[PDB]
Amino acid sequence: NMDVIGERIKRIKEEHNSTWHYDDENPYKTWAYHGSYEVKMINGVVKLLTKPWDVVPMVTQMAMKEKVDTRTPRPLPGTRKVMEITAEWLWRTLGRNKRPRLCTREEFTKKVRTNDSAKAAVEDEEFWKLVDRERELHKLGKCGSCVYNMSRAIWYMWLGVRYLEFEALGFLNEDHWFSRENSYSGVEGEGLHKLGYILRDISKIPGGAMYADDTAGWDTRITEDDLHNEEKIIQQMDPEHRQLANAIFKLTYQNKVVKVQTVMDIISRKDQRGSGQVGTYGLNTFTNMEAQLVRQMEGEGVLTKADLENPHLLEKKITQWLETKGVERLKRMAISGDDCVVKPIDDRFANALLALNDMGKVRKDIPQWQPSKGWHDWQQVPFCSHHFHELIMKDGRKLVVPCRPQDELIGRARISQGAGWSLRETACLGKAYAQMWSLMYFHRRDLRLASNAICSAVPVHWVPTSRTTWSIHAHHQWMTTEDMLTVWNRVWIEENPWMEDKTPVTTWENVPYLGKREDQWCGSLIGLTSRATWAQNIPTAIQQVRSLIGNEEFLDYM
Ligand SMILES: COc1ccc(CC(=O)O)cc1-c1cccs1
Ligand SMILES: [Zn+2]
Repeated sequence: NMDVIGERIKRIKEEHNSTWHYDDENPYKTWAYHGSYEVKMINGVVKLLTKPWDVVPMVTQMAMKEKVDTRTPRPLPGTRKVMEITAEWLWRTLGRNKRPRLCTREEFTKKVRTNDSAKAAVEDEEFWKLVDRERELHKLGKCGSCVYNMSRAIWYMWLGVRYLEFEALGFLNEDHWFSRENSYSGVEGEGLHKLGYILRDISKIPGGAMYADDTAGWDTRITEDDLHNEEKIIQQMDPEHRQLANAIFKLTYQNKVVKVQTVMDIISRKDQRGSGQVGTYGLNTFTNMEAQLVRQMEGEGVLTKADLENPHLLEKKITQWLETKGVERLKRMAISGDDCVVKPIDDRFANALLALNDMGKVRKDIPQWQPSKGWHDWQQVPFCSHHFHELIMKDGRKLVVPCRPQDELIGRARISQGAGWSLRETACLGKAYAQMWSLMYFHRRDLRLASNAICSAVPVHWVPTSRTTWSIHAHHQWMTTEDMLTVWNRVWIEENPWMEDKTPVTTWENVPYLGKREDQWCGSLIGLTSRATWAQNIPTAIQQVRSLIGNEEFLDYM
C-alpha cells in the first residue's frame, strides 16, 4: 500500500495544509480514501442553418463514480493460467518484427506543438528539469508527483507524468504495434473510412455470425491479473527501457493516486484502468484481443468449466491451439480498445460465456448467461459508434461508407466547446463539421445540403480551426481550405486500397447517396414538408449569416 503511494500523498497534503481535513462522510466504498482539500454553448452558425433540427429531442439533449466504485471478482485459477499463456503468446506475436524502444522529449514536444496549453510547458526547460526529477525517482523504485484526475504549477507535474508514461510506453502507438498488419485484429491508424471495408473483409471469412458485444464499463473491469499480463511486454525491452517501464506499471498502473471534484478527494486503488493514461488504448486493445481469443477457445471446446477451475491446468492444449490456429483466429476480429467484432468459426461462441464472465468482461444490458446475438449482415454490425452502408456509384464502382443516426451528427455539430468564442472562431468550427460531413457523411442528403449551406455561409479563405472529434479514428482530412471534392477523391479513390479503378470523380453529382429508404431509416428528414421548406429557404439563411459575418469573399455551393 503506503510504501508505493505514500510520497505522492505527502506532497499533496503538505502542499495543502491550508485546508487538509479527513471527511468521514466520504462516499468511497472500494477505493482507499486519504483526505481532501477545498478548491474552486450552441454553435450559432450551424444552428441557424439547421432550423428543422431545432425541435428534435436528441439534438436538444446533446446541447444540455457510481459504476467506477465497484470490485471485480478475482478470476479462477484455471482462467488465470489461460490468460497468462495467451498473453505471453500474443506479446511475442506482436513483437515478432518490432522491438520496443523509449520515446523522446523531441517526439513528445513535436506531438504537443501539433495537437493546449501545454505548448508553453514544453517550451520551458524548467518543465524538463522536473521530469528529469520523477525520472530519477521513478528509476529508484519511486514516484513523487506521478498522479491523475477524473496557472498553478501542479499542471507541470500532471504533464510530467504523462511524458514519463509516453517515454516508457509510447512506442505502442508511435511504432504502430496495434496496426492491422502488425496485430492482425487491430485497426490502429486505419481511420473511420477504412473500418467498413475491414468488416466486409471479415465477413468473407467462413464461419458463424459476426458478434459485437459491448462490455459494461471496460476500464472498471481491468483486473490485477490483466495488469500483470499487460506488463509482460517488459521482457522484450532493453535494460534501461525495462527499468523505466517497470516503474510506470508498478507505481502508476498497479498502484494509483487520484483527484476527484466544492472540494477535492485523494483516493488510491491497485486495479482498474486509468482514465487519461497514454497506454490505455493499446493496453485495452491487447487485453480485448486476449479475452476474445479465450472466448473463441471456449467456443471451440478447448476450454471447459473444469479447465477454468483447475489450478494445475496443463499448458499443452492452449499452446497448441495458439500456435496452430491463433493467428487465423486473430484475423477474424476487428478490435479497438473495448470495441470488438468477432467472426468465430461457428455459433458455439454465442454461448461460450464461462471464461468471459470469469475474466470480468461482463456484457452490458443483458443477463450474464443469455447467449449473444450475432449478425448475418456485416452492414448491421455496430463498431466504434457506426453503421457501415455499402454503396454503388453511378459508374458502377462500390464504396463502403459509415452511417450513424443523423441526429447524433447534427447534434454534435451544433455544439461549440468553450465560451468567449468569436463568430469567426464559431464559423470556422462549423466549417470543420461541414467539411467532415462532405468527406465521411456525404451519402446523407440532409448533411450534404447542410454542409453546402455552411460552406456557402462562411468565407472561403477561412481555415477551419478546432477539432470536430477526439476519436483515434479521425485523420482530420477536413481541416483544410483545399477543395473538398479533391480531398474526397484522394481519400475515397486515390489512396483507397479497396478501390482498384483509380478513375477520378469530377463532380459531386457522381458522388452517391444512400438509398432513400436507408437514408430515412438512419434519421433523414427527407420527405417531411418542414425539410422541403428549409431546403427552399436555405439561401435566405445563408445570406443572413453572410451579412453578420461581413464583407468577405464567399462562394455558393448549392
Ligand atoms: C470512429 O469514429 C468516430 C467515433 C465517434 C465519434 C464521435 C466523437 O468522438 O465526437 C466520431 C468519430 C469520427 C468522425 C470522423 C472521423 S472519426
Ligand atoms: Zn512518478
